[PDB]
Amino acid sequence: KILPEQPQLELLSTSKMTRNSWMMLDGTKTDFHITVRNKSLSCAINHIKIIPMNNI
Amino acid sequence: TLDKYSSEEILPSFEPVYSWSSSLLNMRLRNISLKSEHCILSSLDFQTSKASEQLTKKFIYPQEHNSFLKLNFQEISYKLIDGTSQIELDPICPLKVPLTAFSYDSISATFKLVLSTQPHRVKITLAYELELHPNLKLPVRTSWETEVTLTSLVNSKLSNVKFKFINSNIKVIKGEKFTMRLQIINSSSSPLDLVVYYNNTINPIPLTLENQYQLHNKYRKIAEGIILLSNDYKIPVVPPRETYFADLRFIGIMSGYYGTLSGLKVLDLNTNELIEVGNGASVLIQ
Repeated sequence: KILPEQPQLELLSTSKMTRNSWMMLDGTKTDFHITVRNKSLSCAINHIKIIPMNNI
Repeated sequence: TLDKYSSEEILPSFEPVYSWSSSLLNMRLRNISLKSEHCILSSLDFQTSKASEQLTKKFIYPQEHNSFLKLNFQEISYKLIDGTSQIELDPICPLKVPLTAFSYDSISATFKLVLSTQPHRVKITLAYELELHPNLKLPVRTSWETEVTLTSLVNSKLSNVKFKFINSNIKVIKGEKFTMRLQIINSSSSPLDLVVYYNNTINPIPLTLENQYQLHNKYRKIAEGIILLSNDYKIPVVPPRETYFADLRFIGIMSGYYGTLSGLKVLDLNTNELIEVGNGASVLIQ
């Protein structure tokens, strides 16, 4: 079976991070930016879904 | 077949049926990496070669004392290719694509693309034409493919800890106290008691007089330029597989550019390490 061409994401870097590590003061709320690119050259995506799921 | 062929041949007469016995736009890529912003800068540069120089006074305008070409470009295309796919890539600053060019000219287009072990494949296309005589033009579509081929994060020797300033580049007016958040990553085996301190003492010099005084001026500016308002700080604990922020506070007194500031060095009180953690700072005080 043969499927069409698919894209890929690369995870360039997060703004205020060092290899995905951070400290939180247990009550303060922060934010930062996640940067990705579709490295494929032929066709683009049309559906993104983000579902965070922590250790707990 | 043989039967179908020999069954309609013409037998010889008078015999039994059967018997038993017996190039003027030389171009180059000099791409270069930039680990600071995590990109690679590919810059093509094409110029009129010496072939055009020697061809000017042969057929183009032999009788004129000094002639020149009229190379007009209609397309300078830089394309990223992988297999059958291809996509155009735009330059950093604008490039007027209907550009003219004469003899002894050189043009560069700089292209920024993102950077391990996956070399890129690029194509350059130059569609142009030399205008000889008022309205006679000869088109050219030369093109060729090739491959894009060719500090702030400070690590600790004889250990696995890691150091990084959250804002390694800061600018502020002289005399105003500023703050730097030094992140520590520890994952080796156990916690530490590393202590950070800035020494405002002129390092003794070891060279001609010019180099000697240059070195002394550098060391003096390092010593008595910046002061750390939390000297001999005790970073409390850095438990294993965890991170911590050392909130350092400074204030500048001598205007200058303290790129990769020395003096700020952190001492580990487990093996007497003297790692130069301060190399990941680019303070600029006016």
